[PDB]
Amino acid sequence: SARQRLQAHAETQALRIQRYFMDAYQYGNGFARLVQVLKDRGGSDLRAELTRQARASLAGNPDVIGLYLVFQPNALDQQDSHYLGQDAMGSNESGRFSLYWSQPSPGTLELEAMPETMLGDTSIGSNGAAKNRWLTCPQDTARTCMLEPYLDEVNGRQVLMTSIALPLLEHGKVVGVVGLDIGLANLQQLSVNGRRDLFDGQGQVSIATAAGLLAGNSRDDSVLGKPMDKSVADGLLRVAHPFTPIPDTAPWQVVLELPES
Repeated sequence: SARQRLQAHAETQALRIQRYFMDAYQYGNGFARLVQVLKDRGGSDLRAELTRQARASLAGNPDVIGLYLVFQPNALDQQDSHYLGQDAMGSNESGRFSLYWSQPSPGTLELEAMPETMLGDTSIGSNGAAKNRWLTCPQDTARTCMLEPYLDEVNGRQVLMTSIALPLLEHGKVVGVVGLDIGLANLQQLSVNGRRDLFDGQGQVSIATAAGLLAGNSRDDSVLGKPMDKSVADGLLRVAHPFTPIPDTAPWQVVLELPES
């Protein structure tokens, strides 16, 4: 009937949001391939080159608010002791290559060497997952991870975000992690842009994660990152269509709501 017609629209929006995530995923693998080939060929000045390439990679994608590249201790070049505290080369206090580039707005990139305390913070954050799951998930599973929306701390700023974490593997061994941070403000704009397209804006559009959290909701801004309303008001029919942000992960879904008329 008319519900099959609203479901047909939800499938349209689901493929559009999936294209957004998959393009970021493919873009991250491109940088990961560059990292691996830079590591596999060695040479001098590698850490400074990786830091420069990481910035140019993040600068080349205004849809991404953060890019982290964390290697295991001495996994990058077996010379962590040669780079103690040189944050300008992506190395933290222990010489480990733990680099994070931030892009709070397109074209504004901030450099940061993440300390070992941040890489080991096993305390539980807002979403019920550990604060360092953005790094430990791909390390412990040797596979890519689509992380649930969490509120991160970036230079004194609380940023609500999800992450695409790619593991860098050598013979099945995770030597490092590449990650792309996608702010939920961008996902909120996708739900608002989806609302406008939905029959000229009489309804609402929400993006739900694999755990039921709201990564986007065109109606209220202050509910991002929390469980989606299991119930539903009347006069509007709620349809959903799933989509997969990265290959082989639990699917998210686009939630449409619309008056019957």
